[PDB]
Amino acid sequence: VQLVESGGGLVQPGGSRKLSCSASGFAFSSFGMHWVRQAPEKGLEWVAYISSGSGTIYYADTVKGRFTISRDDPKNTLFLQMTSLRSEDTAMYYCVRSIYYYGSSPFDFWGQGTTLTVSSDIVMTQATSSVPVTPGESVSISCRSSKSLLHSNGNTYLYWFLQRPGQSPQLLIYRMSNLASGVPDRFSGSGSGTAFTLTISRLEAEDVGVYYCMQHLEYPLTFGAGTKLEL
Amino acid sequence: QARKLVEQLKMEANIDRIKVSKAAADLMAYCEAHAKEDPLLTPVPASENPF
Amino acid sequence: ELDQLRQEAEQLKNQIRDARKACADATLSQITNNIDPVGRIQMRTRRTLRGHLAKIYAMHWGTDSRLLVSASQDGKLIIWDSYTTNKVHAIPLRSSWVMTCAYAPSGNYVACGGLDNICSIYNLKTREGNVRVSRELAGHTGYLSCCRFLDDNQIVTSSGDTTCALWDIETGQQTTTFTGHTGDVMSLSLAPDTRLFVSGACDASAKLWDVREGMCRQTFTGHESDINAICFFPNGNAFATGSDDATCRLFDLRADQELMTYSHDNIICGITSVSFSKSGRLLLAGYDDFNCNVWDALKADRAGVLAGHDNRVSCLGVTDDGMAVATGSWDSFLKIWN
Amino acid sequence: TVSAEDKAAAERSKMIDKNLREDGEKARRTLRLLLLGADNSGKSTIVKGIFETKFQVDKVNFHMFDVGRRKWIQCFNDVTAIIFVVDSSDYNRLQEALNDFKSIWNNRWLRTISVILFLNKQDLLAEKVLAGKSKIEDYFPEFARYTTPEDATPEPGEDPRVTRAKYFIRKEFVDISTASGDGRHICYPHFTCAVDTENARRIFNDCKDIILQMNLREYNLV
Amino acid sequence: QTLSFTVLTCIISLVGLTGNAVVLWLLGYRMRRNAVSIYILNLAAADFLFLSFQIIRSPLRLINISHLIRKILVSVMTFPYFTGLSMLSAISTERCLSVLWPIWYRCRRPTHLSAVVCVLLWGLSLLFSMLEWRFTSDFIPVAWLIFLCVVLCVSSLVLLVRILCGSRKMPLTRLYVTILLTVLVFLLCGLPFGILGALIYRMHLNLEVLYCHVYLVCMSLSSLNSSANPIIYFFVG
Ligand SMILES: CC(C)c1cccc(C(C)C)c1OCOP(=O)(O)O
Repeated sequence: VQLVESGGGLVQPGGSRKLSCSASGFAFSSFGMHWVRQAPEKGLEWVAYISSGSGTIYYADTVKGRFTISRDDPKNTLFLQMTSLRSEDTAMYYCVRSIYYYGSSPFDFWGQGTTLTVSSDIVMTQATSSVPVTPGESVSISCRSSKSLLHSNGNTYLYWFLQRPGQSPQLLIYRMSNLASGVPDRFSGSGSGTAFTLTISRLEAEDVGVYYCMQHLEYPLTFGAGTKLEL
Repeated sequence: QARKLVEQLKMEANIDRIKVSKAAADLMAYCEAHAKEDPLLTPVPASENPF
Repeated sequence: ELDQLRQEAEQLKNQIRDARKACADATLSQITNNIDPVGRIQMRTRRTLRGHLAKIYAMHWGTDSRLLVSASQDGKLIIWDSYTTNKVHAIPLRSSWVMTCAYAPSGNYVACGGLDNICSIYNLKTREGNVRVSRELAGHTGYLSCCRFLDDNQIVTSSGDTTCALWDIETGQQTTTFTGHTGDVMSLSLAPDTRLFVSGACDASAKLWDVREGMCRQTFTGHESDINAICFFPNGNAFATGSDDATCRLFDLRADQELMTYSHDNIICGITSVSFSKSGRLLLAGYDDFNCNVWDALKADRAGVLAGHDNRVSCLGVTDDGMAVATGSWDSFLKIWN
Repeated sequence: TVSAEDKAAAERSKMIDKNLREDGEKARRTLRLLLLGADNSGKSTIVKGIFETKFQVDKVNFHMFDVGRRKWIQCFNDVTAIIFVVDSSDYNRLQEALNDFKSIWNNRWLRTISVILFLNKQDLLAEKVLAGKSKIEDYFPEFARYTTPEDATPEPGEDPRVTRAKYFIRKEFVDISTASGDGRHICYPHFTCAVDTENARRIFNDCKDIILQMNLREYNLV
Repeated sequence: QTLSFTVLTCIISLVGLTGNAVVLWLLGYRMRRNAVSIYILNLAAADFLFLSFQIIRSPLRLINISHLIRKILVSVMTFPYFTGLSMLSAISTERCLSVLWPIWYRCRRPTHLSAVVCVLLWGLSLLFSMLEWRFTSDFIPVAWLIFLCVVLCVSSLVLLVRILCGSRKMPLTRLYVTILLTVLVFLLCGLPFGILGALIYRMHLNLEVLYCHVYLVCMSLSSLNSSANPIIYFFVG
């Protein structure tokens, strides 16, 4: 599977551009496709969402009336349209696929990025903004929420992500307890409503980076500032 | 050359059976010991009914 | 010679009949006469899962007791979210004539088969967002009646070849072939421990098989016509056998004998499916008179009717936790009862 | 309420529902036919696991399955019609053919399924009847009394003995069909030669009759 | 002079309302949807509305109420009658199509065509119905209703002709029964109401006896029509 994004460059303020997300290797029409931007200094912020069949469309409050999202099912391409660009839209734009059903693992694959430069919600914050680590040890990350993430149907819609240095982020834990495919079993997740922990066992190399907790209760999807794991 | 049937009958007849009363009591015991943990025999509570 | 072998077989059959009659001291009715009756089991419809446009032939329940697979004669398997009626997948079959379903206990695979002589295993939890065929299992010369999953990489298949087989999905070979029947085997029911399984045939007979060794251990003959349905007691020490002569019998293994006889005067349609309950007290039997009768397993008395169908019930399953029971009919509607 | 993931699951279910509906609206317009006939009968040359032959005449499609009939016959309960092929040329197999037909006619699950009946190899029948080497009356006791009726619709280019034997063979199946059926399904007999190209028109016309019957039996006309 | 006819109409209407309600329940829950069941459900619903209005008609007649109120009731009552007759014609025409062209009717027919035709008929009802008992263009309802009568006549005749020239028609005893009963009832028990409605003020012969005789007879016959329709269309199978 490969999501490759083209477009985005050096643009004057107030201009317009077009972002592309070429897909190769899956049933594109059966996938809901998000757009997530990371500011050059900040963390992850949700932008738009287009469903399977171009049915439901959601935008963030900060890009409503300025962005347009549309997909080309025949040619397998996702488009994001820029209107009235401002200096707060400089970021690296990520294209994410998500499927929704019983047993699904939304936010499995994230694409690369297109560096663009322009020349209430459930706000949840990871208190540990910077944590050290030593190889062979166990580290716990914590994420506290605003409103409870335990729904009436017994599901806690909280997700854990991981961005290695200079790479697109990767899913670790979906629904507070379930490990994703390709993730070593040493990652474990626990937590109640408005209190969550991500326990690593035997924190080895290639597991350092920034860990993000997002909520999938209600739109807009909200992330946290992350948690560096240095040496 | 149909010795398979007689061979199977010889291998099946020479087995150790039990009495019908013992096995019937086994069925009674298994049924009765779980009548407190079956959702259809007794009316299911509204708390544990997902339907 | 032929006469000598015939005489030996007749003598052995008479000896086995005498042995069974020697152990016939007390029947299940004689003892269970002194048990409090259940009463009247009244359970009503709670979900009507619609979307199939043709007769529903098989359904199965996942081990999680929330998902159920269904195959219909129009060429589509559907995986259902029972609590919500939602559909999870819709596998388009290559052949539209399917008579069997099989949901893996792990939940990663489903199986189908029918008149095309082939068992097709479908991979569900994969990337690329599409359910695709894992492996096609050729090797029978007749319609595949039933397919059950022993484990993630084993499957037991029955055919109208008078033959049952065991496969390795990873390799594709027949590890063993279960010969011995004389008619088209139509049903097989795995034992709870997944080391034994019984299979019923149109010759009015059921044989208990040993999966590993590969030999028939016991041969039960009390019916007068075909055996459409068969199911183990939850203990793993008894099994009920549905037949076209409207009679259900509760056979027993350690005694090699019939215990109870669930037959009524005003019933003539043959059975279509038989299942038990978690506690092993109720016996749900699906008939051709368009409704399901709920017997008391230990006392052979009816307890209620699930009369909500306007065609025959072709399939009937009970969840592994006992919460619900699902009847599928030729009217193309599933129904969940609790 | 319902979470965001529940709503997306609902929309996926609706997309699946839609696709199922178009598949149904596609498959509804194909007539569906079951072909039987034991052997030495000529199943291959009727219309120029399960083998499925598809042909289209007058803009309607047909699927004509033949399984290479005890317990799987309940699967074909919703078919439009069953094509039955009997070889009239051979006379020692005709009784087996009649018994097979009588089994399929009086089957519990086929009590509302009509049967087109094809009697193949009429040229060989003419040859073995004109030649006179064998006699149908030898195998069949009851051919002496029978005489050709006053409505011998068969063309004049056939000798009286040929027509008489042909109509006797037709009668031996029609009396099976028209004995105990209660009018729920009927049998349309036809004669063929295995070298006739206009052989799907007959299936098409009989099918028009079958569909008309079920339409006026569904809309209370009866 | 009038109370007797009023009571007879009321009782027959009560029975017919009961039957139509039974048909409504059956076609709503017990049975599935055919290509003819939707039309029959609509005809039964129209009969329910017509006979409910007749039920509320029954008591108010003896009671001295405002005659403007009576005319308002008459108009809002002749609204569902036109749905009823239009559907009694649509059923026969669709059945004629189903016997003329069977492969079409069972293979290549839009599924929502029944809904389209029925809602279009429901809408056309009031548009050509507001022209009512003076509620001088009263000549167009006559054309509409006579056209519908000819529609039922030709549909009946064609469905009769096609099976006349058939072969071994076993139900030939019952085909004549069903079709002749339908056409005769719709002609001699369902037209008089709509015919009086147009001749009510076109013909000023003798308003004194007109009211009593013709309106009593026509109301009773329309009630009988509406009471018997679901019985003959559904209870026979
Ligand atoms: C033709 C109808 C509309 C009519 C004409 C003239 C006079 C009256 C009443 C007001 C005395 C009429 O209404 C009958 O109402 P009914 O007696 O059936 O309730």
